[PDB]
Amino acid sequence: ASATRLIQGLRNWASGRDLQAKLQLRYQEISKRTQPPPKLPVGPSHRLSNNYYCARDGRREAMPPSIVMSSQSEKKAVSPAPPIKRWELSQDEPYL
Amino acid sequence: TSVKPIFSRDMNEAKRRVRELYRAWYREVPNTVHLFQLDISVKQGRDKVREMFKKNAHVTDPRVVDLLVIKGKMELEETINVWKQRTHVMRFFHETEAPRPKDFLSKFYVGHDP
Amino acid sequence: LLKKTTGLVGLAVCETPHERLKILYTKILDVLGHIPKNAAYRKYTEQITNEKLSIVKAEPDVKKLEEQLQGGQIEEVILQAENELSLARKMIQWKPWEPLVEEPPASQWKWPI
Amino acid sequence: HPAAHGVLRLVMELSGEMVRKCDPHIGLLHRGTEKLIEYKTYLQALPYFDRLDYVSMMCNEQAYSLAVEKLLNIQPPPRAQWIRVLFGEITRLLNHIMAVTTHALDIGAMTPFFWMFEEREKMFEFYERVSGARMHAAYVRPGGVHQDLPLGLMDDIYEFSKNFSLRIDELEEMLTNNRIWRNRTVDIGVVTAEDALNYGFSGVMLRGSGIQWDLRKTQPYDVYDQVEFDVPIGSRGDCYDRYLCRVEEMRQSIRIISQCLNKMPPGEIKVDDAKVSPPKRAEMKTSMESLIHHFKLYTEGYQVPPGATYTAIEAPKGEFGVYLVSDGSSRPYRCKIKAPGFAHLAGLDKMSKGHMLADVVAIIGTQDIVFGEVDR
Amino acid sequence: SNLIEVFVDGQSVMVEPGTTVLQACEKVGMQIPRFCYHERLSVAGNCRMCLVEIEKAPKVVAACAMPVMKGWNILTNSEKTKKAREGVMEFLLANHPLDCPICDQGGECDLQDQSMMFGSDRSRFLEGKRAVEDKNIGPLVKTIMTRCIQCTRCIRFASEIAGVDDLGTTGRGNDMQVGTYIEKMFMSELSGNIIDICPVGALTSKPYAFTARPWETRKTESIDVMDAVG
Amino acid sequence: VAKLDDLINWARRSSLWPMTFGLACCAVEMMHMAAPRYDMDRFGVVFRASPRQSDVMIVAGTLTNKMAPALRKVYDQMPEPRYVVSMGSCANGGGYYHYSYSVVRGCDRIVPVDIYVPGCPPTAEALLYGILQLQKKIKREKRLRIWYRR
Amino acid sequence: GVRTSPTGEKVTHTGQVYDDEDYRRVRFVGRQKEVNENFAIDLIAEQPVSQVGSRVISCDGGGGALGHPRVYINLDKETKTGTCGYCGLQFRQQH
Amino acid sequence: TQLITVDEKLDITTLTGVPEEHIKTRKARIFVPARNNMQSGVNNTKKWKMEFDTRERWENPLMGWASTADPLSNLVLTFSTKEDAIAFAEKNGWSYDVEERKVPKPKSKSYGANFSWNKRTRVSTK
Amino acid sequence: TRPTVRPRNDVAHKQLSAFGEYVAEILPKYVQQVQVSCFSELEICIHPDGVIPVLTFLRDHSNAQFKSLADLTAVDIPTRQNRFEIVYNLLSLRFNSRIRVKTYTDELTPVESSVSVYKAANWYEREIWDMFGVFFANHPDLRRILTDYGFEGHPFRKDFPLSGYVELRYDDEVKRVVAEPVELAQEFRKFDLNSPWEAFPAYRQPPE
Amino acid sequence: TYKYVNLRMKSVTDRAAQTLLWTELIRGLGMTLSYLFREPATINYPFEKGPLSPRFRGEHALRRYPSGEERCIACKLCEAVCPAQAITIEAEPRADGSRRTTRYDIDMTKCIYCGFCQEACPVDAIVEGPNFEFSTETHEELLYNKEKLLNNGDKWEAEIAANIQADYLYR
Amino acid sequence: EDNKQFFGRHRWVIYTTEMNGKNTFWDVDGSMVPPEWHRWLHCMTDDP
Ligand code: SF4
Ligand code: SF4
Ligand code: SF4
Ligand code: SF4
Ligand code: SF4
Ligand code: FES
Ligand SMILES: [K+]
Ligand SMILES: [Zn+2]
Repeated sequence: ASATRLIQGLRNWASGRDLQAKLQLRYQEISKRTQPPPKLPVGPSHRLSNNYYCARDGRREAMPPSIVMSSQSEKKAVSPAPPIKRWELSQDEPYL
Repeated sequence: TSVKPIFSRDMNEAKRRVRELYRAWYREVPNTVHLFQLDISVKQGRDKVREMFKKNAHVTDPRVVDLLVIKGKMELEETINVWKQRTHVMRFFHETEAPRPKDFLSKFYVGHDP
Repeated sequence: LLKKTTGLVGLAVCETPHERLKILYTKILDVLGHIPKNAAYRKYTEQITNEKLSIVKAEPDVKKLEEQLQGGQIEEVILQAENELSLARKMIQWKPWEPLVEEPPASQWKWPI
Repeated sequence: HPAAHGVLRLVMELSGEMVRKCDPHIGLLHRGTEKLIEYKTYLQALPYFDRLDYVSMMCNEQAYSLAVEKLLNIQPPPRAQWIRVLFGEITRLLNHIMAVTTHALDIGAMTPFFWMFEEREKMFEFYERVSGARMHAAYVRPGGVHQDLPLGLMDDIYEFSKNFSLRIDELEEMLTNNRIWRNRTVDIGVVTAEDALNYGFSGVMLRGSGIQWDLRKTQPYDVYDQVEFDVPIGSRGDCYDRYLCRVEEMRQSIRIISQCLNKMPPGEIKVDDAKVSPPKRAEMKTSMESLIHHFKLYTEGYQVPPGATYTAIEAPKGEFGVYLVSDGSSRPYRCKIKAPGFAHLAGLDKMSKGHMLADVVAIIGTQDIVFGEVDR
Repeated sequence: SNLIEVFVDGQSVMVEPGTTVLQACEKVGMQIPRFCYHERLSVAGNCRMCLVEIEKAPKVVAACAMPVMKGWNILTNSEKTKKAREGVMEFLLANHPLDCPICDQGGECDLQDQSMMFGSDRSRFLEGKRAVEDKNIGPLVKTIMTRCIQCTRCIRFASEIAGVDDLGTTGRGNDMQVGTYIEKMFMSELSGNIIDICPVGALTSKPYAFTARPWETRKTESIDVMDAVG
Repeated sequence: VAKLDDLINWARRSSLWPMTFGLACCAVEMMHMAAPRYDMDRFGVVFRASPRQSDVMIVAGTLTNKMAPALRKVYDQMPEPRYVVSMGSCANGGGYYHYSYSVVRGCDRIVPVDIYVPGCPPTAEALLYGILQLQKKIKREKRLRIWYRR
Repeated sequence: GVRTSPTGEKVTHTGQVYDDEDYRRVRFVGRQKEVNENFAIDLIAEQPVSQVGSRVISCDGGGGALGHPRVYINLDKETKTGTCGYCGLQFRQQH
Repeated sequence: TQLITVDEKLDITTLTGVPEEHIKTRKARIFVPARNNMQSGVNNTKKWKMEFDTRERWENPLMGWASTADPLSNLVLTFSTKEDAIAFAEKNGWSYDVEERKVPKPKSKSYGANFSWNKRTRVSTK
Repeated sequence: TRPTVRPRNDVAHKQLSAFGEYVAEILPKYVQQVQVSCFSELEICIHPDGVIPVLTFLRDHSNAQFKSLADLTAVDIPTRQNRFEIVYNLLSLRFNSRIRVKTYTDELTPVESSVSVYKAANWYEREIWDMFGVFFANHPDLRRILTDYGFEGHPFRKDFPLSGYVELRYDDEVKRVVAEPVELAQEFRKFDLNSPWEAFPAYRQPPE
Repeated sequence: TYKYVNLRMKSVTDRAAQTLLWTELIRGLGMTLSYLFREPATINYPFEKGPLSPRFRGEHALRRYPSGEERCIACKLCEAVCPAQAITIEAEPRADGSRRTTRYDIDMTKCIYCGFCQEACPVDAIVEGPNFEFSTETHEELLYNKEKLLNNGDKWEAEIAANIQADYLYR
Repeated sequence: EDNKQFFGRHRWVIYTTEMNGKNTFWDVDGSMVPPEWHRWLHCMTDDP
């Protein structure tokens, strides 16, 4: 931003856009290098009552894998999942 | 005791593969010496191949000797095409290691190796 | 509709999809006839092939076929039918409706050790 | 070789100057990560994942954290999920900048490299402010993230994302409409959908061939289902469509970054289960339980229930997966890394058949390959 | 044979009469948490870690002392068992000092391991902890009674196995200290074994103190040669 | 001969030509140093791909067992004088992969290293500091004075 | 207060000093032996003892969360001063 | 058929790639590790460990680090029971020393024994 | 169990179990076990001699369409007599799903290759031979892809040590990079990090 | 959800005129000349330094209490959490009975600079400090002992304390 | 300092000519900055 107005106009013409609106070099507009100290919030289980650990344990709820068929009617043909639905063309920039 | 064969049905076919591998290695030793500019004689390389073949000559399992033949084929393919370097070929000939002691008195003098 | 491209590279558009689909479904039924009746693969593949043949017989429109069959483009449906015919030929080749060839050792699928 | 990515040995049978048989000899950067992982705990094995793909660091961190959290049956707080998605999109922009600029340098246009490496340095400064290291952050951890965002960072992120689209437009003017750049990639490296799926290709390659598949849209993870964005789809399989797809992916990454900055919720940054995530240093020095958990977490490591899983994320190169098998101890039994670069370099033999040598180095460039990831 | 049939988690097992709940659960294959019980010492039952629930019974029993009966179904991992274990860990760590980084039991401590694998992960104690003055019993045991939890393995070992009868518990309530009440040098031929049977870092091997750490050590089995016992 | 030594030390230290030898993360850090933010070319440092026209070599990345003959041959093809700058921790002492089965424990075992740059990856400002330290090492060379004394 | 072994080498605060016949002293020729001149014991020795008005006293080392974990020291004895485990500070009672 | 019969002992010393001196001169040890007496948990004595002997560990000339020459000094293998450990030890030609596991004897603990009337098991303090 | 516990899906578990029954009923010649994990991931464990007739089914059946080979992995478990555990990971795009096919092999037992089904395995299982030693039958081009050219031994076996048996250094005596027996300046400190208490009650193996 | 990239006489004459007269080449040259006339982002090293953060991971240092007595209490958490095994600790009680260290060696050519030790230290003794310009000439000079770490801590305490004061509330 | 310049060029240092006995008129080093000025110069805080 330390450049003259004729160089500004020459750059704007040769690039075809307003370069000085969005500069690629940072200036005073950014946040300051020093900040006030924060106060970090607490989680959901920092209570004092009804907070027994056995009712919210994540690791202990893991179960061993369930064996379906083990080697020690006209059932319908099944699939692993319903088929993936057809993708919708984007209404914003369809490129068409 | 019933096992799946790979290439060799019996010991005779595995010995045939071993002889084929030795034939190919004895053929390709002079070209390996000449192409890599190895500074050793042809006899040194050929007797090195003989020494390795006699070193691995204690196996009675057809599958193990078959896998040894396959790995020798891998080494032959990496040697015939220039994928190795001078150092990869020369790694067989240990030239930097000092001769280790073998009798009990010298090993007793050196260290605690049993 | 006569679409110029299907969107996928290396997939030519077929002019008449109904005749090709009917030919493929009749051929896979003929091939699956050789499978013994007690095989589960024959039952399930015959069921889904008859269902797809009924769907392709009932409606004549290409877009409604691609929406009802939900297999994407009709070229993908034709390719899947050809792959299923190849699988059926390999299936009568392999004969996998026989029982277990070998049983695993007692510590083969035990995790953890 | 400058067109080679540092470690590569392409042995080719030049029939005059066209290739008939091309073979990539690799392993010059095989460190053997997957043997060093099993001798270390999960927290110690986390920084090993920063160095596989060293332009997609936080995405590999996210994949490892997702594997460990799927095994541990725990999930991060929503703020941690939004932070992970925002920094994964910044990582995607980093990787796409590096890949496009290095491809243009390897073809011959050497100006956009210097044009956008300062933006890459700006995002490196963002990594510096958020984690403390310019490249290897080790910021995404199992249980969420490691630290909260510092005050005043998001204004810098918003300013940079506001001013980056002009740079994207500048690059797209400088390369897309250039006739010399076009004529290097009209019908070079053409692939078909059947050979895209059968060769194990994932990501842009599939989207180069018209295949509609993206792991962020079909099998979503943490908060990617709460963000609306577009997926570019090519139409010819050439390198031109893949480069256009990467540029459009950069634009959609800017869109996702804006959605992330306008939707960050308040809350904590770790899983409040102190037996997995470490406690805060303020309450460690006051509570006995927090001190015990800090001691045993930083000396032994949290236990993982036994079992094997294979998770997969949409890395900027494609599909990045890990097969993690745990035997119940504090160290993984077997950690295998599935990478897109392995299958891409395997399919390089098929994609480069019938082209001149400069077209082979163009095909090498059009696959975003990092060989630390390839050799693991 | 007079082996009666009991149940652990719905699985039947036959035990001799007089077998405790802890012994039956060990026979099935679960090691019940404990602090004061030792398989080579007399039963004390004064830590309540081993509290498990028998079904169709509205009270938790001490598995280290209570004998089993016919048809008893020991619910080893039900809700109230875990609640009792968490409460016992909260009470145990209520007065424990924050001394893990200066401790010689760190990495080989029963309290830390059982606190992670059974206890909770945060403290509701917002008050001041107790501080017990240290003693000395010789140049073989570094003595820090601030970390003692009054498990009373000291007194049982000194009375039953060592047979010297000089250690005891002086006081009543929260001010009870496990000491000798005098400047008495506790010195026997099996003194250092008390260092092995302290589940906390209250008693430390004095020559070994502040020198190493269990996770960095290599363990090699060997035979003692200083006597003919072998 | 003291002033002529001062001349040729100035000519070599102000026109250093490194070679494009990167292997890993650290290569991307070198490319970040060569960005307009830090601008190696202002110091007389312009990248040259051939070893026959290069002055120094900055080994960036992990030197594996499949890479040691390549690095040794590339170093042996450079004309005198040559300087080697180790970079990162992988090329310093192995770093993260020191105990691995296929990583050379520091590239000192293959080539003689002049300047050690510590980091993982070292910051580009620190790398510029290391290159300036190498320039100051070149400046205090005493070739012609020692030749005159001998 | 560093002490000087008569081989010429300074002695570190851990008490290490190379003997006169040790060959490894040749690593120190043409260079210098770097040793911290701020001895920790001789810097904590002159710190005064604080008299408190209660039986037990809590020490965190100062600064709150910037110090060591808070430890409670008992001053029931009237012979030895209660020294902190982490910081090395010693307290006592005025009685 | 597609199967052959091999009636010889499995010896794969020639395919593991190990040097000769680390085959005949190394004595492996198969054992159940003893419980650390400072603790009370018995989970660490559940599976069999196969280890090797300890070679020299000298001091480094620089700072006295533990410099070693044995590559097998940190090799610890875990097996479910004894027979697979013996089979793996004899499969690689390693001469092995096997120690049987030591199950503790089930004691007879009585709480009433501390309050006897005509026995020496009366406790002195509680 | 809301905030810090992973949510559980049961419809996906039911559908994966139904597809596992479907696969185990269509192919009873080779399929041994079918198991669905707690986080909804199907696993099929089959005989090695049925590696190829199963996989092509999962590539060609209209109800499976697992057209992508994601990852191919071998796992070394020295306890079992078949110490190598080959793992195929398959991805189906039409049905948007993932499956795992597992089998076993020892050192000397060959396994039929999968390059006739998935061409990506043309590299993948090749790397397996570079790392473990599992030989694959009828591979087109089988050679080492990761380790050194002169390297002897398979590094990813658990009996192979962390540090190798040879280390490289330059030698001015022969002007060559030579391999010497490994001598580390500092030993790799082995840490005993396993807690001696019972980890999880739900994964308790029955005793002897 | 998805979009089609590259699926698109006056127009023919315009294309031929662009072919013969190089319109888009002139446009690209104009953008190149636009980037010629801007202010370059080259900072004047070493008289100028790049921006950093108070969390910057640099040179290892050993802090001290504000009474002269050293902070490390020989707890061996840093060497247990170190992913590179770069820390070697040997400890013994000194003359006053305080649990201190005798050997504290950091192999800085092994260290990966990931800051696990600076967050696992219970008394904030070891700190990944702020110094990054510490390149050496010999390999042995990058092998710090306890005296060098204590000297680095006493050298950089005046900014390490300020950085900790600025950053400690985020932890 | 000069706040009109862009970020990274808003704070700079002119080194001395004789620091700790050596002539630094030409051999200016990057590590001649004391720690308080090291904290200020690298844009870590706005307080000199
Ligand atoms: S006895 Fe255990 S819980 Fe108590 S301070 Fe020592 S290590 Fe920590
Ligand atoms: S000092 Fe230890 S063994 Fe003795 S009573 Fe206290 S906790 Fe029990
Ligand atoms: S030193 Fe660190 S940043 Fe450099 S190559 Fe090694 S792991 Fe990557
Ligand atoms: S920063 Fe990381 S690698 Fe370096 S010493 Fe600390 S824990 Fe070890
Ligand atoms: S973590 Fe801190 S107190 Fe513990 S040994 Fe390391 S430097 Fe010392
Ligand atoms: S073990 Fe039973 S109460 Fe202590
Ligand atoms: K004890
Ligand atoms: Zn204190």
